[PDB]
This record gives sequence, structure tokens and C-alpha cells, in this order.
Amino acid sequence: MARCERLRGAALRDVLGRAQGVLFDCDGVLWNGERAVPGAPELLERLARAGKAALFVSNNSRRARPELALRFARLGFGGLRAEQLFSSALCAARLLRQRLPGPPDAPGAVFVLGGEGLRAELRAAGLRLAGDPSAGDGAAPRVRAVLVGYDEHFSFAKLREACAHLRDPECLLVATDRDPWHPLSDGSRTPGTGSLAAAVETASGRQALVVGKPSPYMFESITENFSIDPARTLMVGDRLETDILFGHRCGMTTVLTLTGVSRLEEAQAYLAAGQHDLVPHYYVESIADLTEGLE
Ligand SMILES: [Mg+2]
Repeated sequence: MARCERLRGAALRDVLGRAQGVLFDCDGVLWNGERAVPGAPELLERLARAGKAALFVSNNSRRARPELALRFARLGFGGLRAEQLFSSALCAARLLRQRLPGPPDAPGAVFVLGGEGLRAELRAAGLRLAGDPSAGDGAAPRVRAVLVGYDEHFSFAKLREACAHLRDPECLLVATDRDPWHPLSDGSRTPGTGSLAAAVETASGRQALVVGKPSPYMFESITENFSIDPARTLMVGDRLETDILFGHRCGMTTVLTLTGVSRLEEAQAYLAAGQHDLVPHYYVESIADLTEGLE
């Protein structure tokens, strides 16, 4: 059970040693905006050398996987497979693929609130999108899902159209994630998908199926590919309500890093109130502190 203990010394060598793999959130963990966390690339190197699997889990739905993978090299994390990176955009496409309720002849079109990167991910999964060029000579395909992603061009009209589609109770409502906002380099903040999801949910009177963290689906999507043991896996993140909760639901050992959104103070407060799902097992100032555990 989570005690929010600072991970160091003997315990750190025991935890890392027994760990068969590490799942990393990206923003606020590996980097902050234009700046990599010093020692983070070295940690990933040593993990590889120690035979421990590193996987990456991001709620990003703004860039498709190939472009998202570019950030790793850009910020000094070389030698990484695209297959190591899991994003809400990627997992949302796969979930729609699995769940679109249309007949095999026409599984249904997806109405997307989001950018070109997200649309690219969806098409690559073989998904038909509303707004795409119609066949012929032919009507517009029936919309069977609304997907809410990070939409920098969100609008009242798009909100209204989303509601029109959701008038059909058989139409799915899916959101890539529920992150309410994100910190920017200048200290400001940008609205998150969670804020757009709140509007669609409220206007339509429906609850969205959430793909990304802290929903366990992305982990199930990871197990789809690799065989990993949650009991032997670390989940490292900077955001309590997203990353740590995620780790708890998946049965992973959770590590909060302090280089991101959440503060030690919040973690300790949750512990006081006895909300153990939001309490990390361990914390470190930055993931650069984990490296000594590999000796
Ligand atoms: Mg983060």
C-alpha cells in the first residue's frame, strides 16, 4: 500500500532490481517543453543495458505516433522504437476499431473533434471519418461515434454538431483523455481535452468513454502487444490524478516525480485523507535519482 516514501539507497536498489520494466509518462517526467530533464536519457540507457523494458504512455492526441516519436530524438532520447510509445490517440483509434457498432458492411463514421495528427492516427487504423470525401455519387455515412480529442479549433458549432450526432443513443461518445489543462513553458496554461469533454458531455447529457490515463484501457492496449507483469512494473509520472491513479488501477508500483504538475504536498494530503488510489508508492525529485539504483 502507498506510503509516498522517498525512494533511495537500499530500497531503490531493491525496487529497481526486482522491477522487470518501467512505464514512463512523458511531459513533466522526461522533459518540460524545450528542456529535457538532465540525466533522464542516461537513465533510459542504463535501463536498456540492465535488460529492463521501457515503455512510454502519453495522453497526447495532438500528434500521430511517428511525429510524437520525433520529440524523443529532438530532446536527446535516441535509439527508441516507435513501438515503445503508446498515446491516447493511438489507443482511441484501436478502441473505436474494436467497438464501432455498425454492421461489417459499414462499421460507421467517426465525428472527430481534433487536429490532423489525430485524424491521421484514426485513418491509419482503417477508420472512416465524417468530413472525409464521400464515395461517388453517394450520401454521407451514418456517424456512429463522436471522438473528443485535443481540439485547438473547438467551437460552438462543432459542439452543436457533436450533440446532433449524439442524439442517436447508439452513437458512441469517446474522449481521448480528461486532462483539464496543461502547463506551458511561459508559466501559462492551455485548456485540456477534459475541458472540451466536459462541454460535450454537459450539452449532450451523456458520459464519455475515456481512453487514456487514468483509465486502464491503455494498459490493456499495452498487454495486447507485450506480455508484462504489472506486479513487476514501475509506473512513473508527474500527475497524481492521471499517472498515479492509472498505476494503481493497473496494479503497478507507482513513482511520482516532482519535475511536473503535482506537488509532494498534494500527495501527502491525499494520504492523510486515506485516498490511497491517489497516493504514490514512492517519489523522487527527478527520474535522474533512479539511476543510482542500477549500480
Ligand atoms: Mg505528465
